[PDB]
Amino acid sequence: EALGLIETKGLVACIEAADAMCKAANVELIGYENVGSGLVTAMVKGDVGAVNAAVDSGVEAAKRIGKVVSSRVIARPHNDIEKIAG
Amino acid sequence: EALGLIETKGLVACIEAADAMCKAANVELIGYENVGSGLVTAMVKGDVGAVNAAVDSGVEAAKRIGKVVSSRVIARPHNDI
Amino acid sequence: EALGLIETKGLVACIEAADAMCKAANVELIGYENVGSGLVTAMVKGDVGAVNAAVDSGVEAAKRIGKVVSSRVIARPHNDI
Amino acid sequence: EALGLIETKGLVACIEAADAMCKAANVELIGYENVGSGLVTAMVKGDVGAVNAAVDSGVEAAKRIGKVVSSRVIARPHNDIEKIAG
Amino acid sequence: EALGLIETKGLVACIEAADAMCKAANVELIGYENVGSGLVTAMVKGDVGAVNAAVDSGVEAAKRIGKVVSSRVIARPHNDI
Amino acid sequence: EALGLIETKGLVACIEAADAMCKAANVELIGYENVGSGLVTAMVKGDVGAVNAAVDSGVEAAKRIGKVVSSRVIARPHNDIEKIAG
Amino acid sequence: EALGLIETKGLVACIEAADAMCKAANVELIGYENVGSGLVTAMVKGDVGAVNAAVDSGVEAAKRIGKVVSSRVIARPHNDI
Amino acid sequence: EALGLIETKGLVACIEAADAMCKAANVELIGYENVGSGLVTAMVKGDVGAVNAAVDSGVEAAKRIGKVVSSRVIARPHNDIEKIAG
Amino acid sequence: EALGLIETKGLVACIEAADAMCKAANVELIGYENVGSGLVTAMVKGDVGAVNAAVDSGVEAAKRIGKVVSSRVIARPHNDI
Amino acid sequence: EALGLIETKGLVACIEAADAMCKAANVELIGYENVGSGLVTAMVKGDVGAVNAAVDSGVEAAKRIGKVVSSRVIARPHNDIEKIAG
Amino acid sequence: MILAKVTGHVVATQKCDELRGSNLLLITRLDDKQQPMKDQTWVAVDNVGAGMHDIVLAEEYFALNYKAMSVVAIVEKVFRD
Amino acid sequence: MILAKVTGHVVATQKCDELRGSNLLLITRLDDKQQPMKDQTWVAVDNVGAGMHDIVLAEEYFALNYKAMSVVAIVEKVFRD
Amino acid sequence: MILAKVTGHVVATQKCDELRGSNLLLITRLDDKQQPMKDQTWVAVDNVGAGMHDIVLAEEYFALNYKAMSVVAIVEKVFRD
Amino acid sequence: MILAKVTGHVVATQKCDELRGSNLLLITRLDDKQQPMKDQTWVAVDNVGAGMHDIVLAEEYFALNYKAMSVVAIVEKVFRD
Amino acid sequence: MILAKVTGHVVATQKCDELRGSNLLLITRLDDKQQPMKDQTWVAVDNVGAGMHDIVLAEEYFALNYKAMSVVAIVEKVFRD
Repeated sequence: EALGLIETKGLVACIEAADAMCKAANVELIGYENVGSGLVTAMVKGDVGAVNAAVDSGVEAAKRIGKVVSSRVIARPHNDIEKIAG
Repeated sequence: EALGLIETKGLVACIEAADAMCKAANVELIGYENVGSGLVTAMVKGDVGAVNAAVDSGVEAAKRIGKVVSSRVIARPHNDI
Repeated sequence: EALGLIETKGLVACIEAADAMCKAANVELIGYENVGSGLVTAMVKGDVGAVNAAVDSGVEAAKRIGKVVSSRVIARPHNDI
Repeated sequence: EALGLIETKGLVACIEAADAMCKAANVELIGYENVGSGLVTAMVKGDVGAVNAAVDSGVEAAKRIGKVVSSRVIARPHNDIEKIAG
Repeated sequence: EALGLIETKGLVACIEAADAMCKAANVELIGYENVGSGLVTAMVKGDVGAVNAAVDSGVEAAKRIGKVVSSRVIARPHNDI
Repeated sequence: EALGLIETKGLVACIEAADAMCKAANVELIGYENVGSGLVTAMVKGDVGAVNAAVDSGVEAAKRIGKVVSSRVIARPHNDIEKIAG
Repeated sequence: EALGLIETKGLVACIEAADAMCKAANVELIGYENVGSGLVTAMVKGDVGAVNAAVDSGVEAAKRIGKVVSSRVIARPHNDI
Repeated sequence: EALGLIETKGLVACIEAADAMCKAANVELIGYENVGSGLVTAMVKGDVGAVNAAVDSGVEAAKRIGKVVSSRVIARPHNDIEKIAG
Repeated sequence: EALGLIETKGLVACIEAADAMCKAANVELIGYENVGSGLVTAMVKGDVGAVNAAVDSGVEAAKRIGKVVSSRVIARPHNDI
Repeated sequence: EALGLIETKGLVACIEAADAMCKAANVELIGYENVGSGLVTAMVKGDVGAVNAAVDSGVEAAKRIGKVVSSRVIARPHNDIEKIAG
Repeated sequence: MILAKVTGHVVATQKCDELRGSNLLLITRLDDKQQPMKDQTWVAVDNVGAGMHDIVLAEEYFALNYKAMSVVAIVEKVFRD
Repeated sequence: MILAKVTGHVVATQKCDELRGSNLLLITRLDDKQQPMKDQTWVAVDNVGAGMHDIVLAEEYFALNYKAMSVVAIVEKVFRD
Repeated sequence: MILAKVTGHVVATQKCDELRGSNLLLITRLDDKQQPMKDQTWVAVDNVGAGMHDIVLAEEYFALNYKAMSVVAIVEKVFRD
Repeated sequence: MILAKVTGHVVATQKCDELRGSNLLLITRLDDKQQPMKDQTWVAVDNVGAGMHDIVLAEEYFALNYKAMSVVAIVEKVFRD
Repeated sequence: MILAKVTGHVVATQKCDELRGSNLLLITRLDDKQQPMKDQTWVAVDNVGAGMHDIVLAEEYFALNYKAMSVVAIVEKVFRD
């Protein structure tokens, strides 16, 4: 299934993005993964149409209180990619 | 076998790069390694015709949505490496 | 199931919008609702990939011959709604 | 069969549009449907060539005494649309 | 059945108009009628989708080589006419 | 077979056009047909190559002494058209 | 049968003209005739649809590589000629 | 087989062209044919590649001492054309 | 048989020229000959239609990556040569 | 197999190019071939992907200390060409 | 153009931007008895508002939709003899 | 171009604007015996005035009608051996 | 466009520059049962990120990749009846 | 391009102006034994002076004749193994 | 693009100027077992230096050679499953 990512500076902007994403569509939250320098990333997973809608809403809520560094939807990830996220 | 590297600022740009790399040819993805300051690196390995094609594809895809810091193909890597 | 809305000034522009919506994907049309001041609203419902495609087509067709005031897709509507 | 719509401000301009339409082609008048603010809409129904001709004549007569807001011909309406009009 | 008219200045432009009309759809041509001052009129009759298509085509062809004065389609002609 | 038409002001320019046409190609003259205002029209009939050639010479001779209003070659007239001319 | 003529300055331009004429349609070539001052003329004969097509092609080909002085088609030549 | 033509003013420039052509490729010389006004024409005959090469050298030698009016290679002459030359 | 020559400055431009020559037509490659000052010459031989095509192709390829000094086709070479 | 060529002024820049090429990919060195004026050429041979990579590194090392005149990769040489090199 | 019949539609979410807000119909070419053929289906960007079971006139590459294959006419009568 | 025979016409009322005022003929490709084939019909915008049963010369995409497939010549003789 | 299914990929090292940094997928046209056909494979420059086994929407010549045949949409649902 | 053989010509009098003064040859595609096929004939605007029975190299749409299908080369040798 | 195999070459002396100094290869389309098909040969202007027996990637009309069909890539590996 599709894969949606949001990357923010700081953890607070990422919990607001992850909360909005999970409310605004039927998606599953995989988890957070930070890489230092304050960059934190949220990963949701679901059907392409749902995941698309979720990422649009999640970026809109997070950008409102903090900084959204980047967002991206992968409509069909390679099977190798589902060993780096999970 | 050859070895290709892409280095990007931020993790999201690195998963787009690694997705384009893995679809472009028959290479196996080794894994990520972040060294701080927001620099994340993806590493693939395979034959040198495949690795050359993957790294060129991954660079253009990650360049579209983020900053690509550096890329490199090592055709015959030393055994100490 | 998802829910899509288009709001137009005048009834004619709303029937053109609802015709494009119903041809663009497999959505069932619920019905119209005018609130006065010339604002008429059409509401469809279906899967979120279909509803997203219908609302985008309906907006462009109604835009051609009238004024589209607002449009919106609600992916997971609350049960109270 | 096809479907033709004219929308005017006020009822008088719409009775002149509906009268001209029924005279100028072999169409059937379905009825009027107003939505407040003075907008009234006439709906005719017939073959595509007839309905086309009717709407051109009806707008020409109605524009002469009042305001024609919009006109439109749907050559083949969806079956769902034939539950909102009728 | 419907009725279409094209009016041209000169007979030559009228035979080009009537040739384009008769090839464009399935209409039967009734005949010419000149009223003086160089005005000649061609009259066809058939179904209103065919007669429409014919008159649009005949006007563009006669326009190319002469002067077209007027054109008209009468969808439901009165029985007195 | 094809159909060639020349239209002139006055009868003299049309007898010169009709004479030149019949000399310069293997065509058959159908007749004259005037419509008042001094417009007279000549109609020849034959194969497309002949009728083409005739009409070019006929206009060149007629234009020399009078006014050629219009000229035209129909390569394949509809059968209905061969009841208005003949 | 019809008759077509091309007149060119110089013999080379006349053989190019006559080669294009004989390939363009089904005409039989009669022969050349020079009258002095460098003017050479080629003469073909055939049906008037073929001769018209040949002379138009021969003129354009000889025009490309030389000077074409004159061309002419005679549809019904007199028996004295 | 192909056909190559060179046309010059005067006979001397044409004997130099005909000599250079016969030396520089495997072609056969058909003959000269003058048409007055000093225009003389040489005609060679052979395979297309040979005849092409010959005409290039023949024009280069003839242009050196006199005037080359025109040159031309026909890769495949019509059979009718091989009754005007020969 | 005919004979074609290309002369280039440097050996690399001459192997590109020779490679294009041998692929463009059915000619046999004779061999290289350098005369000093950096001038290297490649020589092919075959039918005159093939050799004409090879030399034109080899000149354009070597021109792309080096300097082509001279080229030449000799259609009927003398037996002393 | 493919064929890679580097050409330099002088022998020292060509031993540095040949050394870098053989280190940076799995290629085979065929030999040197000088043509006077100080131009020396190195020839490597291997798979297309390897030979490509080698020539890029070899030109980069040689250009660093001397002059690289030209470089070239032939992906599939004609069989005749493998009698001039070897 | 070709005569064809609309036989379905396609719902695509991940797609380019030149295709946003348009219908995507399955278009089956029909034979000389007005009957669909086998293995003759294309995807056409609707442009005039065609729906299921309608006989349309599908045009090839260039219709400014830009070279997407689009529908350009809804057919009333096909006179054929 | 292709040799074809006009076998009918199409009457379309709801259509684009690039097609207003033109004929739409059914055009059947005919084989080497001058006989129509099966399942080889296109729709062509007439351009020179062709009618039923006439052998025409139908051209592909670009004829400024803009890339509609149009008829560009009416054929007199087809010499074939 | 045509409905097709990605069935492989192509690794090409020696190629033009208009194709640097792009995927090259094998694209098999599938029939009216959503099943690949025989001898119906093209090579398409991926443009939206399609991988193996995915049903895509392959477009013909012009997609600015410039006239390479590219993939322009990944298909979710194919409603067909 | 395709290998083809000239098998006839077409004489057309009533035609557009982009085609005035040019040959119109019947062009039959020939198979891998240098033998014409069945139902594979196009009409090509000659451009280099080809005649009957000659094996030519017919090019598709764009050759500035403007997109007419023209002949661009007369073939001497076809080496094939 | 299509996968094809070079199976010969064509030697043409009398040809246009847009084709001077280029190779002309016979290009046979090969099926899903990497085996050439029957009656599927085109002529392609080589662009990257392909020779006999090589599997190449032949592109359609527009490759600036200007719309000649050219070869744009030499294929190393065709992974297909």
